[PDB]
Amino acid sequence: SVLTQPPSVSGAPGQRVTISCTGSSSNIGAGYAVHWYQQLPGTAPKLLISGNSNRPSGVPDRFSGSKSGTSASLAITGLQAEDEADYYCQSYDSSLSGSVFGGGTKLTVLGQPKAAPSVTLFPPSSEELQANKATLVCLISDFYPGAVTVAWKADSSPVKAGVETTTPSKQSNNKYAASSYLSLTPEQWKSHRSYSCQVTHEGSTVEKTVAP
Amino acid sequence: QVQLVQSGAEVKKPGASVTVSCQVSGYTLTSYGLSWVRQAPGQGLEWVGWINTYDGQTKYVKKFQGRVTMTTHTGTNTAYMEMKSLRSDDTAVYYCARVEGVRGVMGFHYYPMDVWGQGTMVTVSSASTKGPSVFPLAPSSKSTSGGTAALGCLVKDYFPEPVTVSWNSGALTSGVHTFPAVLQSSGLYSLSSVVTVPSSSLGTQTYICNVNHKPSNTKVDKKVEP
Amino acid sequence: LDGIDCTLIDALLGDPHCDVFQNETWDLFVERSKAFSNCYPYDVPDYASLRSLVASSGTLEFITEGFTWTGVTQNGGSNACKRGPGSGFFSRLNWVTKSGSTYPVLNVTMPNNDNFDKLYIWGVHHPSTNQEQTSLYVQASGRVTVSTRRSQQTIIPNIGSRPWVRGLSSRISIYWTIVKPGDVLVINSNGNLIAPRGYFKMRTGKSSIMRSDAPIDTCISECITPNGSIPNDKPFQNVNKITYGACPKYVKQNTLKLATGMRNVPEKQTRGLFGAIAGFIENGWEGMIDGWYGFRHQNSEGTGQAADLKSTQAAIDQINGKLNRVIEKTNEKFHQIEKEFSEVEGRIQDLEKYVEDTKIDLWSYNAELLVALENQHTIDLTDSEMNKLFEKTRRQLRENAEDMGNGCFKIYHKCDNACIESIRNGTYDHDVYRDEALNNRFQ
Amino acid sequence: RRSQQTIIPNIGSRPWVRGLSSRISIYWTIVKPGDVLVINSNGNLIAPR
Amino acid sequence: GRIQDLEKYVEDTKIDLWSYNAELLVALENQHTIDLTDSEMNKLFEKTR
Ligand SMILES: *[C@@H]1O[C@H](CO)[C@@H](O[C@@H]2O[C@H](CO)[C@@H](O[C@@H]3O[C@H](CO[C@H]4O[C@H](CO[C@H]5O[C@H](CO)[C@@H](O)[C@H](O)[C@@H]5O)[C@@H](O)[C@H](O[C@H]5O[C@H](CO)[C@@H](O)[C@H](O)[C@@H]5O)[C@@H]4O)[C@@H](O)[C@H](O[C@H]4O[C@H](CO)[C@@H](O)[C@H](O)[C@@H]4O)[C@@H]3O)[C@H](O)[C@H]2NC(C)=O)[C@H](O)[C@H]1NC(C)=O
Ligand SMILES: *[C@@H]1O[C@H](CO)[C@@H](O[C@@H]2O[C@H](CO)[C@@H](O[C@@H]3O[C@H](CO[C@H]4O[C@H](CO)[C@@H](O)[C@H](O)[C@@H]4O)[C@@H](O)[C@H](O[C@H]4O[C@H](CO)[C@@H](O)[C@H](O)[C@@H]4O[C@H]4O[C@H](CO)[C@@H](O)[C@H](O)[C@@H]4O)[C@@H]3O)[C@H](O)[C@H]2NC(C)=O)[C@H](O)[C@H]1NC(C)=O
Ligand SMILES: *[C@@H]1O[C@H](CO)[C@@H](O)[C@H](O)[C@H]1NC(C)=O
Ligand SMILES: *[C@@H]1O[C@H](CO)[C@@H](O)[C@H](O)[C@H]1NC(C)=O
Repeated sequence: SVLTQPPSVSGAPGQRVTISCTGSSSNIGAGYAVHWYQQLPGTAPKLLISGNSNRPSGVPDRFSGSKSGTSASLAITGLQAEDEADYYCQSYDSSLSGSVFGGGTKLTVLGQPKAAPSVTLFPPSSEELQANKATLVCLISDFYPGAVTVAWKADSSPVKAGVETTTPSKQSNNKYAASSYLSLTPEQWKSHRSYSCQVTHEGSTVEKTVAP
Repeated sequence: QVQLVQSGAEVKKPGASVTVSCQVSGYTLTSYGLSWVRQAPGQGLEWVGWINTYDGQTKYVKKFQGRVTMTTHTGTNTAYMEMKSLRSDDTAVYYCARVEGVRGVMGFHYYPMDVWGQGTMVTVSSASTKGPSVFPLAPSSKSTSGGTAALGCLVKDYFPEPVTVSWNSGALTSGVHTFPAVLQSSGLYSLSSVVTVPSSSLGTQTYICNVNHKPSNTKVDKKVEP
Repeated sequence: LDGIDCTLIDALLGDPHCDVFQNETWDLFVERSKAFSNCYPYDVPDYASLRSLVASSGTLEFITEGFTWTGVTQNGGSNACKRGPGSGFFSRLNWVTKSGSTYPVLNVTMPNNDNFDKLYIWGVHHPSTNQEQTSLYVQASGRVTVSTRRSQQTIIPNIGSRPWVRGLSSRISIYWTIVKPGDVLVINSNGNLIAPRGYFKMRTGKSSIMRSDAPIDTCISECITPNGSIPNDKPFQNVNKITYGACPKYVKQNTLKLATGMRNVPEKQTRGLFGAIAGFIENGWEGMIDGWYGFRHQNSEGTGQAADLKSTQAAIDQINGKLNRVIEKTNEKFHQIEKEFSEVEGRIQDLEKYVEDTKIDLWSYNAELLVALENQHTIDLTDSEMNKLFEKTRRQLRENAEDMGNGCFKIYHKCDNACIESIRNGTYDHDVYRDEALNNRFQ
Repeated sequence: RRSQQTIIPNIGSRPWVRGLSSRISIYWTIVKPGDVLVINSNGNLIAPR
Repeated sequence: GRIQDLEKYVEDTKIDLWSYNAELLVALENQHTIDLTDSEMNKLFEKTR
């Protein structure tokens, strides 16, 4: 399926950031020409680097593409403000008789302190559970970079039912903030002693729990 | 200097069908290949189909085979993308970029996608306007975490966004932070607005979110207390 | 050579984006589809031909000559062909615009002292309007007259509006004139002339041009096709009709199986508990894995098997060498005929197609017929050997035994393992057991 | 937009046929998809319908 | 150019094809003659048996 790409990458201005992209044996031994596309914020994608470092016209040489073994990557030097955007390692496979795309990456130019997610998990209101339907409002705010993998789990298992998470948006200052809503029927809320909203950010995990 | 004109963003109910059109300027599409990629909102990108002008070759995703189909007006220098029996989820942004895989090659692989279009946005949904449900959210227990307490409201299952939440007609503008609504698998958004008021007044001053919805003309005020 | 987004012609003429190819040599100029031109609109009469000959030479080596045009401006340019920010024109070409208020009948000459054939590429301009004509060329009636000591060529400008291209309703007709050694070139134009800056050192080589967008990976492969190089280990191929270098004949059949091994009669009697060891006849011994032909003795000492390398070898030898003999390991071909077109040309085109097509059908037949002959012939060959080794034994054993028919010889006398071995090499003597055997037979 | 063709009338008496000492030269021009056709004659033209 | 190219191809193609026939044909004849003569010698031997 989707090529293996990092969730996010970030460095200081004027540094070298590497975006790792590994593939399957079908793509590996084939090493079919791998390319990378720079998708600026709210704008159609573009050819950043092609044919395994084949250079697109007009794109700064600070961008380089290497490939070896079961993976290839893109190096960026002298990272500038503009340089931050969404990157995707596009390639082509055979076992799937088609072309594969990269999960994605969020390059952000540091100059903004990393921040820890402020999680506030809310219990279902009285009139809400009244209509026989609860809703756990987990609000993740105050985190930078704005990258977060939210994992909602019952006490014994991961629940992907009613998993609606809104991608992070920038705050007035510059910190990112998003929300993850996971509703369920009353019988399920009473089922477990307590439900907890877990969120992953830069390797650290902040969490909050609420019981009936 | 090669431009790409894309059909005006369209919207149609699920089960119905739409067709994206792509125009080319400069290099004749005829001597260039083409493919389309869907861009679900903040969901990444996904290659869909591939055609080759002057080559009449076509390859589609195992996922949407049949549903989607390519077309090319070699005479007007424009390509077509047909999508029948659309699905609610499938809606997103669509693009069309050049491909080198032409003539003898046939295979797309070698070619690196070049010159992508501005993009057409299609929207699939069966939804109609809905009234927002306002439910109060107070601390399950005095938070006492760091400072004060966090109490708010929850408007769920409402269309179409967005509705302005005003705490006490605006008496409470301090601490309020309304988080971006989210599209439910059902098709109706939901947002939340929480405030940061002193935990020493959990019973001194009450809080009410004035959820006023213009689409549903539904003004619902709720009380938030532990 | 990868002409990328450039045609061998646009490279020759000297188009701004293809200037990088100037003074370029090559073995096989690959022309991509992504190709395109971005200079003053031109049309090359009998274009294909010119393109073909150029590819034959295998070099766009230009040799600027010191031409002297008197009483007339030089190095004309236009927006249509912009070399960088400022306008421009063709590289190996020169636009001759009127000087002051007059365009004197230009008349020059250029001898070919050199011992190699010279190729001068010129052209004529076709004004879109009369004012453009009378302005850019003074006298409203232009005229070009290139001529050599052998042939003569004269063109007349055709004023008139035509399809707008790159912002121009005018055109430029391309004409080439080869000048043999010792011979001399001459140009007598009244105007609308597009004199060249020199010539090209035409060469006679294996150089040719093939159309394809196929990737170019680093590797060695004698055969090249629009679908990418292919191994030339086989006699024929079904990849494409257009080839280059040492490639297999392009037959119609996408496959042809040639009998390399022996004809196989699979399955076995595998007779019971005690093995009859029955002769081949209607069965092959999947057990024997040390040769093609072997023997199986069923003496009092028990059973045993041994393959006769002699017989087996004879078969293999005949088999191996044959293939290469019948079909020639290889044959080279370089520049040929375009086996494809994109438009209709009537007569000429028709013929070309017929020729190539006729070739394939005729060739295919040979392949099909040949393979059938080989397989059919191989079987008899291998099957014969097995039959000889059987007769070689009949003559050897003599009277001592009898041919059961099942492909075995029922020896009529006690025969130990040594006794058997003596027969397989052929050393064995009949007299030894003659008396003994003779008795068990008739008694 | 691809090729160009220009012809010039040739005044002169020739073999009489069906009561005429004149002639008409036939010329065909194929126009590929997207491409466009153009006709710029001063006279003696025989435009098609 | 064009005209010439074709002419050469035609003739060349002819030879290559024709040659094959000659080569193939001779191989068949020699191979066939041997069996023929060798067979006779084998028959006269059986005619005696
Ligand atoms: C090496 O590379 C070559 C070239 O890239 C490649 O050749 C292509 O091979 C594929 C598959 O093998 C062909 O595709 C099939 O085409 C079927 C018929 O339509 C095509 O072919 C028409 C006639 O074929 C002949 O064309 C000329 C003679 O006219 C001759 O030189 C050829 O050798 C060939 O025998 C052709 O006329 C047509 O195109 C015309 O019309 C278009 C219209 O705009 C015009 O633009 C063209 O200029 C041209 O005039 C067309 O190209 C088709 O039926 C078949 O369909 C498959 O799929 C359907 C489902 O979609 C199934 O139902 C069906 O069973 C088939 O599986 C398929 O599309 C293709 O034609 C060859 N040529 C091309 C265009 O590249 C080799 O295969 C490569 N080598 C290998 C094997 O790897
Ligand atoms: C448009 O532009 C062209 C550019 O070429 C221009 O030139 C024409 O070129 C031709 C040849 O290329 C020129 O002809 C030459 O004319 C001279 C002069 O002839 C006079 O003088 C001789 C004696 O010197 C008299 O006999 C004669 O009656 C004339 O009065 C000739 O001498 C040239 O031929 C010989 O000399 C050459 C130069 O050395 C030798 O290379 C050549 O081999 C010739 O030798 C002769 O004698 C040999 C004796 O041993 C004999 O063995 C040889 O076989 C041979 O007979 C040469 O013919 C001429 O200037 C131009 N022709 C025209 C059109 O007039 C054009 O003039 C110009 N157009 C115009 C008019 O504007
Ligand atoms: C091309 O190269 C040759 C040497 O092989 C040289 O003599 C000639 O001047 C070159 N032409 C150009 C582009 O100047
Ligand atoms: C044949 O068999 C005999 C056994 O008596 C042995 O001595 C001899 O070496 C064998 N000859 C060959 C050619 O193997």
